[PDB]
Amino acid sequence: APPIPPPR
Amino acid sequence: SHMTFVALYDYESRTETDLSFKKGERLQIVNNTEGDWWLAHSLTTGQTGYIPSNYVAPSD
Repeated sequence: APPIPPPR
Repeated sequence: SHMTFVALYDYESRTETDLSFKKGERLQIVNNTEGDWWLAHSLTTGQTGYIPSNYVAPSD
């Protein structure tokens, strides 16, 4: 599974 | 324009406003698909929260 996008 | 997606991978929430979901859940966009975090509603679990756009594909 990929890393998350830049967080909120 | 796509408003229904399917989870490709399990996602565990990382903050409380995230939506946790399992692979294979259908996820309905509540508002829009701008940016990387989408407010979505699981058609499987009924839960609502933000999902990471790279974890889902259009329900094809």
